[PDB]
Amino acid sequence: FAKLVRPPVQIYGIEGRYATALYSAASKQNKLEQVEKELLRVGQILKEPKMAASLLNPYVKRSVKVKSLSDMTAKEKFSPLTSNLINLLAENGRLTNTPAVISAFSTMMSVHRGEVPCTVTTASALDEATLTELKTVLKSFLSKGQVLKLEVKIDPSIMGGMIVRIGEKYVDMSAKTKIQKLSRAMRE
Amino acid sequence: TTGRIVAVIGAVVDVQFDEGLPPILNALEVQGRETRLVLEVAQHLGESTVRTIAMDGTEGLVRGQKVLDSGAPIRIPVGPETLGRIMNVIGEPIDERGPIKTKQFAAIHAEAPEFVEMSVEQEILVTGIKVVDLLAPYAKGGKIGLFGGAGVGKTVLIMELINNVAKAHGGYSVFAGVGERTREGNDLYHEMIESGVINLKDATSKVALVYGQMNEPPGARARVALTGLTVAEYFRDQEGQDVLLFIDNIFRFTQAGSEVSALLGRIPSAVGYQPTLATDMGTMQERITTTKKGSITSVQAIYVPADDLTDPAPATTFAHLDATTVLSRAIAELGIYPAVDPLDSTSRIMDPNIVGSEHYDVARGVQKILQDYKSLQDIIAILGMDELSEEDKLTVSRARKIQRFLSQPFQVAEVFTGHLGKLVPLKETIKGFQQILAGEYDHLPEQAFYMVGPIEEAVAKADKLAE
Amino acid sequence: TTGRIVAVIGAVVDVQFDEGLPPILNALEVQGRETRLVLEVAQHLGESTVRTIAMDGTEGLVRGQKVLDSGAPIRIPVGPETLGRIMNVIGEPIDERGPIKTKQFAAIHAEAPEFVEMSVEQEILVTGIKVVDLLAPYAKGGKIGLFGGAGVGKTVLIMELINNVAKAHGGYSVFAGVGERTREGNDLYHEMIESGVINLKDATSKVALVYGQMNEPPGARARVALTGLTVAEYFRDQEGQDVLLFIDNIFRFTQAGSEVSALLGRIPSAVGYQPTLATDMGTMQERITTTKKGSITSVQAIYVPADDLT
Amino acid sequence: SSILEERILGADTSVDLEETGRVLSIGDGIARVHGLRNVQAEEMVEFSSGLKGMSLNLEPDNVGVVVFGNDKLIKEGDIVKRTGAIVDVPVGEELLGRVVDALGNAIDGKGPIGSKARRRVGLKAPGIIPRISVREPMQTGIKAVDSLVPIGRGQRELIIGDRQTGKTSIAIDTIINQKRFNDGTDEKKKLYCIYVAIGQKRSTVAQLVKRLTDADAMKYTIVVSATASDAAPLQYLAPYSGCSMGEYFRDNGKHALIIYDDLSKQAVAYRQMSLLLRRPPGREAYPGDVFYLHSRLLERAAKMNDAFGGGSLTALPVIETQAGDVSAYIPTNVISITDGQIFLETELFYKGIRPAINVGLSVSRVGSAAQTRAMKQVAGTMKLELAQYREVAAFALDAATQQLLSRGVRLTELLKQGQYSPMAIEEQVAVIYAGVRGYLDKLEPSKITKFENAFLSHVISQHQALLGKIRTDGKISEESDAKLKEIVTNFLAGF
Amino acid sequence: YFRDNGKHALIIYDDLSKQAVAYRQMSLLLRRPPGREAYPGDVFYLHSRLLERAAKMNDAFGGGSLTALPVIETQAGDVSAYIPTNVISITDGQIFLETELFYKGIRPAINVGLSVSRVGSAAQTRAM
Amino acid sequence: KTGTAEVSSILEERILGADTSVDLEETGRVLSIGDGIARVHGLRNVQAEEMVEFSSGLKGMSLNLEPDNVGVVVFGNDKLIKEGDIVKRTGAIVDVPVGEELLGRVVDALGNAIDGKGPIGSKARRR
Amino acid sequence: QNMMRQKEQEHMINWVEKRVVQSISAQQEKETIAKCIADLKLLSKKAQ
Amino acid sequence: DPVQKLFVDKIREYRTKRQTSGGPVDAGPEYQQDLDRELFKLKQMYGKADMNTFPNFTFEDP
Ligand SMILES: Nc1ncnc2c1ncn2[C@@H]1O[C@H](COP(=O)(O)OP(=O)(O)OP(=O)(O)O)[C@@H](O)[C@H]1O
Ligand SMILES: Nc1ncnc2c1ncn2[C@@H]1O[C@H](COP(=O)(O)OP(=O)(O)O)[C@@H](O)[C@H]1O
Ligand SMILES: Nc1ncnc2c1ncn2[C@@H]1O[C@H](COP(=O)(O)OP(=O)(O)O)[C@@H](O)[C@H]1O
Ligand SMILES: [Mg+2]
Ligand SMILES: [Mg+2]
Repeated sequence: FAKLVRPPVQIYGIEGRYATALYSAASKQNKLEQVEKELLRVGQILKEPKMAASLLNPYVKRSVKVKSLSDMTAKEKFSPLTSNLINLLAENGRLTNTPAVISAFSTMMSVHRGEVPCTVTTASALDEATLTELKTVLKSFLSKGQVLKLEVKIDPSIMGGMIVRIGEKYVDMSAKTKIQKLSRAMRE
Repeated sequence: TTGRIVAVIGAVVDVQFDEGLPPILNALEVQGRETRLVLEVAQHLGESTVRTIAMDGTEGLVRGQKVLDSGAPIRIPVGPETLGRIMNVIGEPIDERGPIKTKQFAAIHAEAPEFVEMSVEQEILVTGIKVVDLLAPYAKGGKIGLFGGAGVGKTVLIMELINNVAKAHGGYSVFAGVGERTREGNDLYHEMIESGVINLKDATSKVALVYGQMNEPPGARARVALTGLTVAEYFRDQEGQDVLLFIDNIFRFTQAGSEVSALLGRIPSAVGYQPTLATDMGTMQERITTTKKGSITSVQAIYVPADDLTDPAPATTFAHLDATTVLSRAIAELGIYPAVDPLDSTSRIMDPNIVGSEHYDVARGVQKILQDYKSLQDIIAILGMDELSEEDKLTVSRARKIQRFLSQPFQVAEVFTGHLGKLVPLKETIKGFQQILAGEYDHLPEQAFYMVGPIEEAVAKADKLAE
Repeated sequence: TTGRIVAVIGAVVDVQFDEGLPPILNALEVQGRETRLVLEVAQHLGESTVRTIAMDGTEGLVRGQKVLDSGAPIRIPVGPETLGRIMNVIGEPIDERGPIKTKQFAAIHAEAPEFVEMSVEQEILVTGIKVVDLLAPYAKGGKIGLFGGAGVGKTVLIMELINNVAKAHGGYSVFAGVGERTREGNDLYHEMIESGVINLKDATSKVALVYGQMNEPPGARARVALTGLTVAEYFRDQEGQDVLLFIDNIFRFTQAGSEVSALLGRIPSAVGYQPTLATDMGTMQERITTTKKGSITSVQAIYVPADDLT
Repeated sequence: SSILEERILGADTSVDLEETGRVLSIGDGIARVHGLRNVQAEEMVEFSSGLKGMSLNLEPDNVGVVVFGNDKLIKEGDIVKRTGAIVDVPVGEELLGRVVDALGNAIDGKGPIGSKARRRVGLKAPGIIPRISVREPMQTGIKAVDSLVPIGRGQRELIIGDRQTGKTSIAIDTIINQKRFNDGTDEKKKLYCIYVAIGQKRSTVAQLVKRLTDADAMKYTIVVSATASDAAPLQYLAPYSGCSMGEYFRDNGKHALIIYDDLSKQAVAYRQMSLLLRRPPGREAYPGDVFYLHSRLLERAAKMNDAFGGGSLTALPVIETQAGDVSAYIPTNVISITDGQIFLETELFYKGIRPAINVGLSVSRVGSAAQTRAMKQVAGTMKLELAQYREVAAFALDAATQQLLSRGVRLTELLKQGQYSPMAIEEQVAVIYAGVRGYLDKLEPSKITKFENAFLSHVISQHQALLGKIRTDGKISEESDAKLKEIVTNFLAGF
Repeated sequence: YFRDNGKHALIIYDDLSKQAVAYRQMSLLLRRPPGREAYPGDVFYLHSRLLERAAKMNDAFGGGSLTALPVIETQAGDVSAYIPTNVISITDGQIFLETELFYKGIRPAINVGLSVSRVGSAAQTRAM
Repeated sequence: KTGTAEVSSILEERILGADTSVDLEETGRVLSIGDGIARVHGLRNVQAEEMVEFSSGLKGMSLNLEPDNVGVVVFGNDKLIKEGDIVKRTGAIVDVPVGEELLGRVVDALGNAIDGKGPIGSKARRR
Repeated sequence: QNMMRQKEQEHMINWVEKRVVQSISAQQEKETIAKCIADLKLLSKKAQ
Repeated sequence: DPVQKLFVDKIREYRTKRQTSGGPVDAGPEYQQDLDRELFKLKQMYGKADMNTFPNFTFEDP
């Protein structure tokens, strides 16, 4: 068999398996950016109410699905890779979970260019000065080449402090956890 | 090559390679361990992924470690430098006396001898055990099986065989203890050291030892048998010398193979056993053969789970042995030892043209009378012996005398019994049983025969009891 | 929070929450039923779905019905006003005699008293019956098998034990009729009313009856024993007294557990019983003990299948 | 009060950067955790609710984590933090006298465990070189066990029998009897007992701890209780925790004794775990693994040689057989792992013959080795005489036959014993001596028990010098034999 | 319908083992977890929620009644099978019909040792 | 419902329009060998119970004809087959030689002499 | 004595947790965020 | 050491507890009933003797 180039991040399931196939296809020929473009365009196309309702009915011959998808991919002049991928999904019958596929690819593309995701959870909003200094410190965690991709979030369950997630690493400075730790340690 | 671990379930590790995969049965080294953990390939899942069985504890394996292909299957040191040493499955020495400095290694997954190499000569092997010699005469150069439940005599019997046969032997010997007590292996080691069979300061050792004892993960237990087969195959071929190969307990081979066959994603066979039970056993037992280049005498102790002889494991192994010896708990509960069941033990050299006519006739008369008594037992157990004809009473008396006379005291059971161990020559056995069948001893009591050597001792004990 | 019934397979209902799932063993109330159907959570399938076992018939459940998460395991009234009142697993009164008025509510999924709370001296409950108290004495906080089927005096013996314990110790009694024939349950109720252990007028009943009928889905017959233990645990802890707890039958408890486990799709154990037979029995039997506040003495009618004690 | 405020201070609150995963699905006691990329196999992860779990399966996309508690305290979406250490338990002498649960969390009150060292429950048994033959005797204080089926230090006996035949009682008497050694001067005879309670009623263990405390026997005992209510992955783990707490002593030159009670209720917890993992059931629904489970656990009861400290770890697994079927699956799995066995008949027990050892089937495959020489002298004769008595007891003529019957009945009456009444070795020697040499053949069998009692009272009162002579010189010399003979004759005279 | 209108009914299911077989077929084809003898987990609920409708209403509800006489076939007199025991633990008696007695003249072959009626003589006319 | 041949190594060939270069009618590639059974992708024209020949001289018998792969059974030890090996048809239902030449020969299950006396000189073959 | 001590202890801790959950609304958020940000800086310094 | 807000918070709240403990604070009747029952079981296990009465047995002879 061929030596498909391993994507940076590994995804699993049918979604991630089609996504790995597509990433290895595009990486050869170095067509990642344009392939992602056509993927995020089919993302909008397939949401069309007519196509969305037509592709979920199982009582239309699969050949009808493939013909319609070939039409809609020839109209947009998609790269041969994306047209082949969509025809493949129609043949195999997995297009019902296309949004999981393309989404996975997006993830598999972010990890390529270093968009190491993060997440911050607080009990209230954050002043832009505080948020900016937070971004500056979080940038120190990463490596060279990587760039932070922050995502603020708000929850009331945690009272004070906040919770920070940096890819895998995770630090819980909430007041909830501190209160629980104090109560357990003192009780025990 | 260099792959990376992608899953670790029990003793089954799925590894992924980006360059060429290693062919099935290869060995792989998990780089980055405090010891040597060898993973033996077994499947090719697809996606340049292989599924391997670990030959050591897989605790501490992180998804994503590096695994380095060896290029050849597990290769163990073989030669005259393994005599007196101890080896684990992957062939490392575990006796703390330095490396096994041989010239030549052997892969443990060789192929069975071809049909155009099998030898056919059959010759009786005399062991000094009355029942074995009389009813199931062992054949020199053929497989032998000791079928037993738990706690019936398989190991005391295989130790008696070790002593009798090996100590009076000229050729080499290999003891492959697979899946059995560790303290027993230590006691055997320190018992052969004191017998001079193993020499720690010379080159006059006669016995190699390989151990996969029961503390080892399923991966190791399923392959130590192959290591023993290899160490013995070498002495058979590259020396042209007679070898003795004792294995205890061979059932652990198949049991371990089934413990690590649910994880390989196979549909379980009859009793949870692997679907490949018969073929896995065959590819192993078909290398333990006497051929035209050498002669291996194999003595294998087969556990019989939950005392079920129709279990798939013993039921399958019955077809690979020349002579079987079914030790039964029913007899052992009567105190008779060795507990051999006379009417289940068989041999392929119970031929009047091989063992002569007097031997064959005596053995068959013993079996006929024991079978008659067994048939009577159903009535005897209810209507007592007071409801049998006179010929039947006489038959029962002879049958009980013979059942007792088959019992013998072993040398290795002195510490248990205290009685002195006896070797009964074959002629003495035939003579004694011929006399008991003729009726020369209808006046003695049964107990005069319990745990005695030749019939002279039986007469002496009867005299002692009469006073 | 409200989820939506996504699947309904026999007595197993799969609900889909959207904000936050309910921890396992919680009780969910299906909205839209004339009666009150309670689903007990059993698994967290993922994708915010939870598989649950129904306490009543799941006929008529649409795929989309709203299901309100109660917020705690099945909770029942455990006052001293239960005495003389029949109630079913979910706590409703099944004697059509008016609501059970109590100021206390107890969740039926508790845990065994910790090691420190255990009492160490082994006492002897005095039942007042000569043969029982001489040859086979009963122990406080101990389990007592009761063999013998019908026609031998099982019900009369149960009533006598109830009376004697309530009279010579001041401790009430609970009767958890797991897998109870409706005919036999009604007969027992009327025998008790006649014999005075239950009294419908003067509020001096000595028995709290709990009935898990034989026509209820397995998910209900497997939990009624826990409702009985909940009431009796109240009488032990919050009222500090010895209690009697009759369980007729105890085999039907294990059988109900077996059917529930099969429904959920678990590999049956040795002889078709659930894999969790040992711990299913342990969690229940281990709450019948003599702690430092009181004791529950359980008399468990036992049926031996196929006359096989193994 | 302010002590509580101090309790507040000194609590570790420093936050750390730690890997984490998110639970996907919890049910059947196995959680599926997503993430945990750098998690080792058999690692100990910790859920957000304070629970602990063992990382069992490392599948490519998730991690199967067996929860060591009630899986009702685990949601979906919870957070799982890897603690970066294979499943560990605390070990040391700080545990002696403490009732720790399967993970070393004291369920005793009495403050926390002040342990400073941790072992891995999943260690490996000693190889073939470290071990040395069993040499020293383990004194059970039970006449039948100490005389007929002795035990050594490093041996792993089995106690097998039905419901309520006195297995726990033998275990407890063995634990209690070690009190005398654990007070003497030499550390070479001190035994540090351990007792693992698996799948047992919690009240039973509470009363057992109370009894052990009455007999002052908790100064050295550790009770590791994974009782009936505790989740299956705790009953499966408790034996390994106990075996580690014992391996600590064994590897630090001391002597330990571990009593798993029962091992038939660990294999049931393991069967639950497996069947809930969907593994293919085998014979009796047990997984094929159910052997390796016990073999790996009981292969650690070793006896290290002097070049490895010289410690030892005796093991006394307790198996329970339905209807006394010794040929069931688990009983034979364990009968082929151990170095002996003590069969406790349920009909001898119902005859009042307690303890109910079935001396016909009981055996100890180190036996005469590691037995006090005095007991050997006295008890070899008893073994032969009991053998002869059993050979003939199938009907109840001549002088020798009736003599065998009478002597055997006397010896059977002599071997009975009472609960929580262990006897020093010299006392057993004296009693069995008075029994076998023939100074009881005239006394009625029914009185043999009473005699015994009275005799002990006399011997322990007047002739403590002789018993000290026997104990010090572990052998009955000729002069000692004569003194014992005259003592027995004189005492019997007063009847 | 007759029970709830002051009338008395008597329903005879013949057999209730074949309803169980039909239900088992339905389940195994719907792919529900098999269980013992391949019977789903509801072969008790199935029969219990059927046989529990044989009642005797009190006068406030009409006084009607509904008896039931489920018929079960046992293979080789094996009454410890799954369905036979399920339906034996639900009902108020049983009338065993052994064939050994059938062929030696005793017809109806009602084995009167094993037969029982937990209701008993409470439902017998004073003369009988 | 994940197809066997829905691996990435195959979907990639499909995606980048390269499947046309290889023959997927009278030839296939071993997706997964293990325990003596090969799954083969290709061989769209292989008959049921037809014999096929691996790229190492080993033969097999295509038993399962599933929609996307073929379950082949190896008449030998699969130690030599590797993922990606080329399986090529033989064209004929599995058949064995016959005749009077076999008389007195210890032939193998497939008709190959294993007595070492030389090849079987048979003429006709029977399914 | 022992019973009273322990019971008062648990009651005290319940009252104290009531007090802390009440006072958690107190405005210290800014200094809290500052100190935790500094702590993040320390963690990152140790990360490399 | 004081920088951690939670430590100082607990410290000050407990200080307030100590000063308010001029008498025990926030008993609540539940407190009294619990005292009643637990003391009742305690004395019942022990006996009906006084709080602090030094008694005697007033021995006798056979
Ligand atoms: N040596 C003895 N002498 C007299 N009675 C004994 C003796 N040993 C045990 N018993 C009695 O047997 C009863 C139960 O024994 P024990 O609990 O030790 O058996 P067991 O096998 O541990 O029971 P289980 O295993 O079911 O807990 C006890 O009440 C005890 O009094
Ligand atoms: N020949 C014999 N004489 C006396 N006793 C024996 C004899 N063979 C076995 N036994 C007894 O039976 C037990 C069985 O042990 P062993 O045979 O070593 O293990 P296995 O279960 O593998 O057969 C021994 O410990 C011994 O007490
Ligand atoms: N102590 C007793 N005195 C008089 N009759 C008794 C006694 N015990 C049992 N019986 C009789 O035995 C019969 C058994 O019925 P009962 O025990 O009430 O139901 P079940 O047989 O279902 O337990 C009763 O009708 C009763 O008349
Ligand atoms: Mg053995
Ligand atoms: Mg016990």
